[PDB]
Amino acid sequence: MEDLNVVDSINGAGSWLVANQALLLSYAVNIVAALAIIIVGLIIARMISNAVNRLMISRKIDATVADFLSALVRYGIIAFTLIAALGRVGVQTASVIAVLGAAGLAVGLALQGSLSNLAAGVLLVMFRPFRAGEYVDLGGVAGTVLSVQIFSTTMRTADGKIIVIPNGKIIAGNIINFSREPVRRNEFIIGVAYDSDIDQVKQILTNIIQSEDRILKDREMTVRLNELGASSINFVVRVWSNSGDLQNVYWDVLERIKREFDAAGISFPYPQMDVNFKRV
Amino acid sequence: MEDLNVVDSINGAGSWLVANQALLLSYAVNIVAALAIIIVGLIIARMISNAVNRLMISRKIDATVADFLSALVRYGIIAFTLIAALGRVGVQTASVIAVLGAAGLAVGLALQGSLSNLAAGVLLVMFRPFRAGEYVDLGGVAGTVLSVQIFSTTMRTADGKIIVIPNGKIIAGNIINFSREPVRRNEFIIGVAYDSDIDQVKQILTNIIQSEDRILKDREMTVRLNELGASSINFVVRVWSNSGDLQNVYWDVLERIKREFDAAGISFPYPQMDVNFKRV
Amino acid sequence: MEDLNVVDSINGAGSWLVANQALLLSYAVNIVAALAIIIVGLIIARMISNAVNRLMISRKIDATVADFLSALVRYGIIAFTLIAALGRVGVQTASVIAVLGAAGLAVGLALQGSLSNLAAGVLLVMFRPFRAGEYVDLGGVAGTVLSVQIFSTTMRTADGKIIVIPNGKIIAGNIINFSREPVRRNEFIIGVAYDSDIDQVKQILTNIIQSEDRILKDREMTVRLNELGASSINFVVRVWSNSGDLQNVYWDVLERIKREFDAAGISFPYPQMDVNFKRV
Amino acid sequence: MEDLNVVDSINGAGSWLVANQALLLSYAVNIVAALAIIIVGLIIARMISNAVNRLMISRKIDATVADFLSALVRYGIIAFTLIAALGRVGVQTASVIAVLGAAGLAVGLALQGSLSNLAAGVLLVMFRPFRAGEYVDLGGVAGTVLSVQIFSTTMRTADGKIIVIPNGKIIAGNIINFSREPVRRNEFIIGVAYDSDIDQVKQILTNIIQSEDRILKDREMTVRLNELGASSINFVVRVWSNSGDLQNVYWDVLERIKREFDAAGISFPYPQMDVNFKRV
Amino acid sequence: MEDLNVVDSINGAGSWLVANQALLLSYAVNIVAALAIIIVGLIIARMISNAVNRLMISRKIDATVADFLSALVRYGIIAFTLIAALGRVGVQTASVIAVLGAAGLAVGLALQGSLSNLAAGVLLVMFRPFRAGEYVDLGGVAGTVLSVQIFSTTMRTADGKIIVIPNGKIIAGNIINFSREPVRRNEFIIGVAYDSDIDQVKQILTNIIQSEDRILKDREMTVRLNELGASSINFVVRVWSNSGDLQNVYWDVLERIKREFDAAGISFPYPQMDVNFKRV
Amino acid sequence: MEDLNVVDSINGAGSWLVANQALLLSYAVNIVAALAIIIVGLIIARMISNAVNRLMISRKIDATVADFLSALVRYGIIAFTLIAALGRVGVQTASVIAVLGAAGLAVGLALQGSLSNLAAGVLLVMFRPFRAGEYVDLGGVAGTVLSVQIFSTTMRTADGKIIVIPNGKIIAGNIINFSREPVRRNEFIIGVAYDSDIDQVKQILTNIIQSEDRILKDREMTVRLNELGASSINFVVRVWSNSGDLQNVYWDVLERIKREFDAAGISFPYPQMDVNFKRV
Amino acid sequence: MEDLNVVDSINGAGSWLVANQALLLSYAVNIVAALAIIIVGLIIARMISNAVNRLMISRKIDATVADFLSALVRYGIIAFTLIAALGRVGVQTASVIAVLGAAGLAVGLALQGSLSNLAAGVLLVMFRPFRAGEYVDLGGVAGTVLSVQIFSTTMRTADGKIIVIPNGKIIAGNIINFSREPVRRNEFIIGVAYDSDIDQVKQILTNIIQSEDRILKDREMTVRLNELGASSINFVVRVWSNSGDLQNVYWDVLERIKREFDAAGISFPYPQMDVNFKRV
Repeated sequence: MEDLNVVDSINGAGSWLVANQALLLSYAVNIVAALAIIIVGLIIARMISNAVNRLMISRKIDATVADFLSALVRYGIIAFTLIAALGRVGVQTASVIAVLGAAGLAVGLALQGSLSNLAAGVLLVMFRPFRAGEYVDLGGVAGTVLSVQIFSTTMRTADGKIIVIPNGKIIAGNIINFSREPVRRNEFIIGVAYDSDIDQVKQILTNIIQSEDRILKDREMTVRLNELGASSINFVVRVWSNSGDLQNVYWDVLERIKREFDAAGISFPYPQMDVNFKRV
Repeated sequence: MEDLNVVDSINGAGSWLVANQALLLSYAVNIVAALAIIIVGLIIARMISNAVNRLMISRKIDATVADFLSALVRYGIIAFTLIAALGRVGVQTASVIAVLGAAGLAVGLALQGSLSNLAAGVLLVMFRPFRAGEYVDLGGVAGTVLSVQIFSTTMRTADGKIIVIPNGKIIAGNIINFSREPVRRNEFIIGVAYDSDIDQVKQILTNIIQSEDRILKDREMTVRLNELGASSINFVVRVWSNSGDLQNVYWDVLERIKREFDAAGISFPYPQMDVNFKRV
Repeated sequence: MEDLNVVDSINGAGSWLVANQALLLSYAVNIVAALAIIIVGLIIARMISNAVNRLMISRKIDATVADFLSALVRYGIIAFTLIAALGRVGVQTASVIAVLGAAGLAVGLALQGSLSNLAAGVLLVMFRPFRAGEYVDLGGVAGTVLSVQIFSTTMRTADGKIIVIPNGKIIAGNIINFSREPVRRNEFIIGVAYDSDIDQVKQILTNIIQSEDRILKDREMTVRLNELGASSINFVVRVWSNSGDLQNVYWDVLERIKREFDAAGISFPYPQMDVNFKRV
Repeated sequence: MEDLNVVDSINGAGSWLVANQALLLSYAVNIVAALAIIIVGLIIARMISNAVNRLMISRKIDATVADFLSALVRYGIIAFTLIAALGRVGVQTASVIAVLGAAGLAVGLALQGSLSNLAAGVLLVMFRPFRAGEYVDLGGVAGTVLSVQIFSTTMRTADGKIIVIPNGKIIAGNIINFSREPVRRNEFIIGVAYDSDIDQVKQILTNIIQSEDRILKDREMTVRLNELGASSINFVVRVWSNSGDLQNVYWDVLERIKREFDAAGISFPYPQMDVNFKRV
Repeated sequence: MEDLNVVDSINGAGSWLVANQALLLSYAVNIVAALAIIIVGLIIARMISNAVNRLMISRKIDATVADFLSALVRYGIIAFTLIAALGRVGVQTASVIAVLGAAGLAVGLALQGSLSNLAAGVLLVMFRPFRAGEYVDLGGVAGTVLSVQIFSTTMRTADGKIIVIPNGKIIAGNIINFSREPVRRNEFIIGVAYDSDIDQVKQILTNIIQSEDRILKDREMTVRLNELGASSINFVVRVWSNSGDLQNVYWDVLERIKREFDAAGISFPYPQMDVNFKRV
Repeated sequence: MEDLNVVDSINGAGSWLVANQALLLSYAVNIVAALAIIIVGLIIARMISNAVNRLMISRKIDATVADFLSALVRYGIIAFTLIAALGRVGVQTASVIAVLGAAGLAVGLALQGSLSNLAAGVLLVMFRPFRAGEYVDLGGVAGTVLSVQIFSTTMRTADGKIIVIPNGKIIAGNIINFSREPVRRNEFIIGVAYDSDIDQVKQILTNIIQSEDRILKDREMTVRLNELGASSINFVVRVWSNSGDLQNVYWDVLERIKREFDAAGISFPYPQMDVNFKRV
Repeated sequence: MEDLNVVDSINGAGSWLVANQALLLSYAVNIVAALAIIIVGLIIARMISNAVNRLMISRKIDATVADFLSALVRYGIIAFTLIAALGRVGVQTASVIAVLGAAGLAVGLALQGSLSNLAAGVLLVMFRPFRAGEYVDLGGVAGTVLSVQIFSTTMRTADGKIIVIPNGKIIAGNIINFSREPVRRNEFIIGVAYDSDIDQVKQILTNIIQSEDRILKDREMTVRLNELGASSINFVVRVWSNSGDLQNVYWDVLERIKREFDAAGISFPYPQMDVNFKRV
């Protein structure tokens, strides 16, 4: 062979070229493939890193982070190409794979919580437990909805204050809808002197509630002496009425009661402390 | 060989074609297989991405998310095909596998909590601890059930307000059924002047409870002086009666008591503060 | 060879059939094995998906979920067969393996909590800390046991209300048994005027407890002035008696005491507020 | 060759038997080895599944769970044998490995908490912070030990009520030993009229504590006016004495004090509310 | 061959050189490649470890940690090169890979929480729920924003005190914006003698609110007797007005009220305790 | 060949021995190596399982757990040897590896918490924030140190009660050292009649603190009227003094004050409730 | 061949040496390489285990743990060498790798929390939110900084007590700086008789604040009647002034006020309880 007398000495006279052509050429094929892969990945990364910016800038963005992210991802893709080259030549990169995988796991964990809100949003969207037009509470947070979307929900307070809350939080909690039900019960409590007649007061109260229309006479209308306290005996009342008027009626009756009790001669006592007196 | 004098020079005269036909053809078989795999996966992904939409739109859906998800999954399947190609040509994609696996782990973690509710629902369904017709409490949340399903349960409040709660939450908590048991005990407490006779009051109370039918005379009927306070000595009473009438009887007895005590001459005192008086 | 002049042209005249028969046949063996595996797995999955239903329907089930689960698992098994085929032809499915493994991890995490209750149940069963016939508390939840099983335990309340609680929860908590011990101590507190004689009261109390049989005279019977308050001086008492009668005796003594104190001339004072008086 | 003219046609006349005997026989060796492995594993699993029962039934067990577990583990071992067979023939089972590994991870997580108690038990055993004969508190749970073992510890309450608590819980908490120390301090508080002489009271108290033997005169004996309140001025006292008698002495001194103060003419006042009076 | 008679004895006369040239040379190629890789990685690490410092020192830094980190990362890169060498010679380093991967996982977990704040910052930035110029509360922390960035946010307190809070914390919480809404409601409560006329007071209050301009007459203006207390009957009032003036008006009205009530003859009573008097 | 006419028939006359000697012998080498590995591992495990006991029994141990652990680890090592054998013959044990790895992960998780205390101990040891001779608090747990070691720390209470707390717990918490600082401030509060002269009292207090030596006149000595209270006006005082005498001086001054105030004619009032009186 | 007639019988006459020289020599090369690796690793571990001690002892250390750690790490490195040997001979050690990796994961988890403090320290160092010279609070822990470093931070209390807190804890919390801002607002509250003139008091207060210089007349100076209270009507005041003098001025004004009010004839009332009197 011309291999090892022109470009090399006659090393053992053991001409390797024709004997091991495939072997010696395997390295070369590996090498060429590698470098080609490299350059193509490079140009691709450049193009794409600018292209994503091209597409995103139309949408709402910030420039600094846009640039930072595009450049960083570009660099990472590059790294990918590199490891592939190393693998082709026959180097052990499993360690590199391991470390980068650990990094991916760590970042996934870091963002997990945020991601959960995404999940929550999707879920509630398909389920539609409540809608923006509706008025509800999400647990300690009452007020009307304004909008609901990607990661957070937007609702207004009775005072008007706007509040925002993440989706992941709310789904975990319990939920209450008032809009979905038209009618609701109402409750009242009263306290009076022990002497006073329970029957008189009872029928009085009755006459009042009779007087009202908005009440649901169909539905029950309970009036009892609930329980006994230390200062006053305490009555309870129950009614049903449409959600819309619930508050108003709630106020109205109370005024009525006050007027009617004084007319009746009844009284609501003050805290009563009894004493025994001795001089010393 | 005709290999390296027509399409190539006489490179070492070492005709490789017949010598390494299998070797040189291995690349080609890899290549063709790869590209074929690619295109088939592509058309499949297209078809399926539209087909899932076809099937789902019949069901309740939102268009934006439907499109988003279908397109995204389509793209992902595509990616799968790509990596397979790279593998056939003989590139090291283990890093890619690692990163995508980390991503899958992260997303699974993010949605884990939601998924738990699914599990809870299935479990309770087969176990059937409670049923929609029944009235129960799930811990701080009393009211009647309305429905129970995929991830959440629906029940009504005594006031009527509708509430919803995730399944995963409830299973963790303790559970209480009232429907399942027909009868329940009841309790009462009373407070009186120290002077008053305990025997008189005792037999009085007794006579009352005797008077009632709904009480379970079979079952015990305890009446004791529970303990002594700072203002009044305090009695306790116990009874049993069917769940349905429990509340009513509870009210009835109290009225009786009030009437009977005044007849007896007994009195419930007010808070009593004793004093010693000196002028200065 | 007849290979490449009948079914093919004379491509390099390099007849491959006899030269590479094993090689060219390897693909075929792979292929046939694959498809065979496929079909067998398919029929198996069909049979088994119906068979599990056959077996389970005898037991308590719901039809919708039964069908859903059987079909889903059927489909999954199918998928298994598919990947095996792909592997035989020589495709890289490690990515698929990775993603499905991530999914399995996620679901395991989701159900982990529920599973913990299983573990708890098994544990308590072999340990037998308490038994259904017995009466205990599990921390804030007192009442008698009714039954204990797979994931949850069932006990009754003193009021009769039935309650259910998951096994995983209880094992974590502390546990208290009353049935296992026959006898228990009891405690009492008293408050009196500062003027009153401690020795008189002491011997009185003593005489009372002497009067009782159910008390364990063998065991200690402590009677001290525990400590001094702002309104009265406060005594304490201790006794021992069998669990069964514990409550009754507890009540009995108190009645005795009241009677005996008035006979003694002692008194339990009311809250005493001293004053100094000046006119302005 | 006799291969492909007797049992087969003259397919390409390319007699494969002698040419590829090793190759064609490799399949067979794989196959035979596989099936043999299968059957042996089967019989082994049967024997062992019954053998474990044989051994365990001697110990405390429940039959249902014993059977369930033995059968389940038997089945699992079987599955192992199966996958090995599949591997020998040359099928890709890595997916199966992955899923079963995910399952193992999930179950380990589920039982982790329980297992922690095991760890705790071992630890405390070698460390021996406290012993069964001793009396201690583990944080909110005071009472004497009864026994300590595998996963839980057993102690008695002062009232006698038996309580059980898991080992994992306690090790986490703080721990307090009374037995290990023979002597302890004691504290007292007092409140008196502002007018009264502090020196008189001081020396009085002193004389008392002098009177006692059980007190450790060697150790300090502090007596100060701790601080000033709104109703009275408040004294503090400190002493040391052996654990055993600690309670008794604590009571004794108090009686002494009461007697001695009345003799002294001192008094403990009641809550004093001053007033200004005007008529309207 | 000249192999084993010059440099070695005639070991079995089985000249290995020409027979196994490729085999024996494989080791050598491995070896040379390895060492070359080593040295290049070394020089690279040196250069880069200094280069990063060169670049970072321009930015705000601390020298000690800068040096520490640069040196440590340098060393780690070195380690990478080493394992690659070991792999080429044909040693099993999978254990090393495993341990270092476990370490990476641990560190990722340790820093996860901090990293979460990064995520939060990015998210809020693109979402822009609130802006620095605006005044808001983040839950228990009210005050005006100053700046928001990488991991933390900076806002000022009403008192002026500067406060800082991590981003990860806030995103989790609920959020409230006042700037975004121009107008808000306001509330008031009042308490008066039971005797006093509700109509008189009502119209008075009305006249006041009429008097004000800043109030939104368009919007509702509620005036009711909210509920009844133990000492005074209690009124409520509601209004709407721009955020900017909200506080001022809130104060103004109150002054008005005080003046007007005394003019009216109304009075706000003090806590009223009723008594019954007996001498003993 | 003599292979298949003596010990076998003339199967295809295709004598395999000389043709495939290496192949057929590979199995044998695998087999012999395997069994040898087995037996050696066995004897090793026996020896070592007894040897560890030999070494440990000298140290403090319990016999039951010693035996249990030694036997269990012995068995596990055995298992290792087994899997290696299976691997040599050419069986797929990756599943076994997976399951045992899952088990190791689970146990590591279970013991993690305990292990954390180890870490804490090491850390504090090198850091030496506090030392046994010193007196400190670790958050809600004040008292003097006794000893600190492997997993827990030991300190004494002021009352003398011994307490133990795990290391992992404390490091998490905040830490407070009193020994490390020689001097500390002190605070006092007072309340008096509004009429009384602030200047007189001020100079009085001043004269007192002047009277004391132990006070650090160098350091500030603040005396102000902190705030005006409800029943009385309230003064504050500040001083500095060595830790050792801090308590004593704190008491001393108070006595002084009491004496001096009565001399001054000042008084500390009682809670003052004003009234308005009307007969009905 | 001389192989199997001198050192062995004529086994099948199938001389293996020259036929399979490479094969039979492969074992040997594996073996020699292995043992060499072993011994070198051993000597290295010895040297290094002593060398680390040599280097560390200069720094602050404890001997027992130093020795323990050095020996343990030495042993572990040894183990590494061992597994490599086993791998070369061709044994399956993947199980060993798995278990040791699980152990590494467990230990990383155990120390994770501690490590987090490291991260926190680094972060705060580069960010420099606060500096040692400055005075701040970290949430419930106010006092001046002393030093900040590796894992913990050191600050002094107003009382002087030294406190230490881990870095990981603080970063999580919210942070407050007083040093960074020069000026701060101040607040005051007052309560007076309802009769008293608001205008008089208002202008009085005004005159006072006018009197002061340190106040920022530029900045607002609010004086309103905040709200009407129960026993008294309650005023509020606001001011701004430099941090340094904030406390002093805060005290000064109060003294002024007291003096000026008595001069004005105003009074701060005591709690006023009204009564109604009847004899029985």
